[PDB]
This record gives sequence, structure tokens and C-alpha cells, in this order.
Amino acid sequence: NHYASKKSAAESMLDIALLMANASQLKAVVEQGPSFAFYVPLVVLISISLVLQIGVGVLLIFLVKYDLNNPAKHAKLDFLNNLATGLVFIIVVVNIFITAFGV
Amino acid sequence: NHYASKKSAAESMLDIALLMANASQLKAVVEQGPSFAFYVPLVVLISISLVLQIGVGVLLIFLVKYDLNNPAKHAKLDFLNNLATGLVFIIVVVNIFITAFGV
Amino acid sequence: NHYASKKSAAESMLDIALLMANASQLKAVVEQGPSFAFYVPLVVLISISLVLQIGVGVLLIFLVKYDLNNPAKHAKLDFLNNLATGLVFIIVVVNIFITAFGV
Amino acid sequence: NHYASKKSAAESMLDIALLMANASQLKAVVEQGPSFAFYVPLVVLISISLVLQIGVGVLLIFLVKYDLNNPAKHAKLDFLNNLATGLVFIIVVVNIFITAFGV
Amino acid sequence: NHYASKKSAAESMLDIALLMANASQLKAVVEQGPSFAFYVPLVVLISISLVLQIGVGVLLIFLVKYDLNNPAKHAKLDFLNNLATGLVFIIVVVNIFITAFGV
Amino acid sequence: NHYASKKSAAESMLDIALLMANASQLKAVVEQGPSFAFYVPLVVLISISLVLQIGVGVLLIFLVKYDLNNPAKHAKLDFLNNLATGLVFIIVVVNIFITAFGV
Repeated sequence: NHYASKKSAAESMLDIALLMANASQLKAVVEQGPSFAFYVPLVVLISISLVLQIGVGVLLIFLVKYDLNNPAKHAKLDFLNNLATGLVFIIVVVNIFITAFGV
Repeated sequence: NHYASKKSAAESMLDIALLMANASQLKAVVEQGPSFAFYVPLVVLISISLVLQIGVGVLLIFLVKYDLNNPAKHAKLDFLNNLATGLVFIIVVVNIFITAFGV
Repeated sequence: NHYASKKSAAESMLDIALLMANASQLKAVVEQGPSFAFYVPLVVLISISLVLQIGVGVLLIFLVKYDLNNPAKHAKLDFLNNLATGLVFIIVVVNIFITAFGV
Repeated sequence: NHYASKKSAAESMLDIALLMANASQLKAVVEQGPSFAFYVPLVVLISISLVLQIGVGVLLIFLVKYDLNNPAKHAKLDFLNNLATGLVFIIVVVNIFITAFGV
Repeated sequence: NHYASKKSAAESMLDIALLMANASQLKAVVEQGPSFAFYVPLVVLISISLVLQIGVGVLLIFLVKYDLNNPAKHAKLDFLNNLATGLVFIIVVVNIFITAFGV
Repeated sequence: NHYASKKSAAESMLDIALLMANASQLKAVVEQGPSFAFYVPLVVLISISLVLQIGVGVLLIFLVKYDLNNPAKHAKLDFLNNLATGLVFIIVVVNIFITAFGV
């Protein structure tokens, strides 16, 4: 008898992000790096990775909830799917760079 | 009697980017910074600024050339315009940070 | 009961890239090289290899998802397939160069 | 009374490339750099810049000569124009980096 | 349930090139040569050999995929086959020269 | 009253090549280089440049003389023109490298 949506919202975005493992490691690497010494090339990758994770999450959720809000949008969905897919691919590349602990 | 498009393409994107002044300063700041000493907080801003400049340029050009490619896209144009405008606003904020030569 | 697409997008591009083995080695070679000494001719090959991997991935995904978006595109598909195939062939050549640990 | 096409071909591509000024400077910078000392970050930019100049030139010429070879290609032309424009924009960014004589 | 084409493209060109053994040896010879001493006459042969391998691979793949793209091309196929065959023959001659470890 | 074709053939190819200025300089550079000292990176460019000049000359002359030998070849002409144009563009790039007297 608890018809709230706070729990609904948190689970909805959490399942739409699913970056907990990705971000969690990103926190350790960006924490260990500066702690050990001054290494510039890795923090940049972390900064970009999280930024793109936000952008893709922003785009994915909106069209995931609905696709008939506008009078007609049938082919443009692929373009947004195309754009989001490219962002994920970039995220994959950078995530591979950082886990190597080097450029 | 030179019906090429190389000149057309370069001018088209150059007028669609118009970041020459923005980027040019970004090059000097990212060059002077590391030259003087190890300062981490500024290079990150430069990295993000150029990244967003690319993203907005990518989005702007496609819909600028045409808007009737899909069967119907009349209200979604605002959403893309909304997204691009937000990116520019972020670019403005970071550009203001870096020109201050501090966090 | 999790109708998300984040997992869908990541798997889609990951299976469309399948460069994890290729890139992973690229990270080690580009890390060991500068670590040992200054060797210019190998890093360039790594830089080009990943660049082309991105370009081919960009082209492959778009037409893989659909091929009837435009009013009619039946013969142009081969041209894009021709272009992507050439990029892969170039990627093969450079990948062979770098694994030789020499020019 | 010289109905050859060698002169036609050379002028056609030369006007389609128009990188003589761009490349010519690229030669001096990539020559002075290694001559002075070992500086890695600049040669990579030169290598990428020329590579993209080739790719865009490859794409531009084919569709510039004709656009009705296939049964119908009216909307895909924009996609190729979109792809080529992005490559030029990348070329602009790197060209700006290298002329700064720094990262 | 993985309807991708990255794997398709890589295998397609790899079976269309089948130079892995040829190139692999080319890497060792071009690596050992300069390592031992300054010997000019062999590297040139390696450079030409790989160049022709690219050219023939470029020509072979396009017409291998299809031969009815144009309104009619029945006799010209032999000319392209003639041209590609000559390139392979040249590749054979140079490959024989280099394996002799001499001019 | 001299209905020979030796003079016709020599002029025909000479006007179809028009590399006398290009080759003539190529001879001096490839002569001065080894004379001064052992410099590997320039002779390779000369070797490739002349090779491509031959290939383009081979292709250009055949289709220049006639284009109706086969039952029908109307669209394939562009492909050959496309291939030859690319070779010239490569020749331009290398010719620019060598005239710089450096890599």
C-alpha cells in the first residue's frame, strides 16, 4: 500500500545505467593514480568515460520510456540509437585504455 | 569551372564550428600549463571543452543540412536543438573556468 | 522484467567491434614501447590501427541495423561494404607490422 | 590536338585535394621535429592528419564525379557528405594542434 | 543470435588476401636487414611487394563480390583479371628475389 | 610521305606521361642521396613514385585510345578513372615528401 515512485525512479535509472561496476573501478583508479604520483594521461580518460556514460544514459532513458510522443518518429529512432551506440563504443575503448594502467 | 566540393566542405564545417578562436586559445593554455609545472585541474577542462565542441558540431551539421530526410520530424528538432544548446552552455562554463587560469 | 537497452547497446557494439583481443595487445605494445626507450615507428602504427577500427565500426553498425531507411539503396551497400572491407585489410597489415616488434 | 587525360586527372585531384599548403607545412614540421630532438606527440598528429586527408579525398572524388550510378541514391549522399565533413573537422583540429608546436 | 558483419568482413578479406605467410616473412627480412647493417636493395623489394599485394587485393575483392552492378560488363572482367594476374606475377618475382637474400 | 607510327607512338605516350619534369628531378635526388651518404628513407619514395607513374600511365593510355572495345562499358570507366586518380594523388603526396629532402 505504498504507491510511491522514488523506488521506481531509482531502479529505473539504475537498470538503465548499469555502470556500477564500471564507475566503481573508475573511482579506485582515479584515486590510486594521484595518490601514487602525478600521472596526467589516465585521469583524462576517467573524466571522458564518465561524461559519455552520462550522455548515453540521458539519451537512452528518454526514448526508452516512450517513442510516440511526437506526431511521428519512426526512422529517427535509429539515428538516436546510432548516436548512443557510438558513445558506448567510445566508452568501451577508453575503459580498455584505463584498465591497462597506461596510455 | 572548378565544380569541386572540397572547398565547399571545409568552409561549411568551418562556419559550422567557428571555434578557431576558442580552440586556438585552448592550445596555448594546454601548452603553457604543462610547460610551467604540473597543474592537473586545467588540462581536464581543455579536454572536456574540445570534446563537447566536437559533439555539438557533429549534431548541428547533420540537421542543419536537412530536416525532411525522415518521414516526419517536426517536434524532435527542438529536442536536438535543446541537447545542442545545453552542450554549448557547458562549453561556455568551462571556457570561463580555464580563462581564469584557475579552478 | 527489465526492458532496458543499456545492456542491449553494449553487447550490440561489442559484438560489432570484437577488437578486444586486438586492442588489448595494442595497449601492452604501446605501453612497453615508450617504457623501454624512445621508439617512434611502432606507436604510429598503433595510433592508425585503432583509428581505422573506429571508422570501420562506425560504418558497419549503421547499415547493419537497417538498409531500407532511404527510399532505395541496393547497389550502394556494396560500396560501403567495399570501403569497410578495405579498412579491415589495412588494419590487418598494420596489426601484422606491430606484432613483429619492428618496421 | 592533344586529347589526353593525364593532365585532366592531375588537375582534377589537385583541385579536389587542395592540401598543398597543408601538406607542405606538414613536411617541414615533421622534418624539423626529429631533427631537433626526440618529440613523440607531434609526429603522431602529422601521421593522422595526412591519413584523414587521404580518406576524405578518396570519398569526395567518387561522388563528386557522379551521383546517379546506382539505381537511386538521394538521401545517402548526405550521409557521405556528413562523414566527409566530420573528417575535415578532425583535420582542422589536429592542424591547429600541430601549428601550435605543442600538445 | 549474433547477426554482425565484423567477423564476416575480417574473414572475407583475410581469405581474399591470404598473404599472412608472405607478409610475415616480409616483416622479418625487413627487420633483420636494417638491424645487421645498411643494405638498400632488399627493403625496396619489400616495399614494392606489399604495395602490389594491396593493389591486387583492392581490385580482386570488388569484382569478386559482384559482377552485375553495371548495366553490362562481360568482357571487361577479363581485363581486370588480366591486370590482377600480372600484379601477382610481379609479386612472385620480387618475392623470389628477397628470399634469396640478395639482388 | 612518311606514314610511320614510331613518331606517333613516342609522342602519344610522352604526352600521356608528361612526367619528364617529375622523373628528371627524381633522378637527381636519387643520385645525390647515395652520393652524399647512406640515407634510406628517400630512395624508397623515389622507387614508389616511379612505380605508380608507370601504373597510372599503363591504365590511362588503354582507355584513352578507346572506350567501346567491349560490348558495353559506361559506368566502369569511372571506376578506372577513380583508380587512376587515386594513384596520381598518392604520387603527389610522395613527390611532396621527397622535394622536402626529408621524411
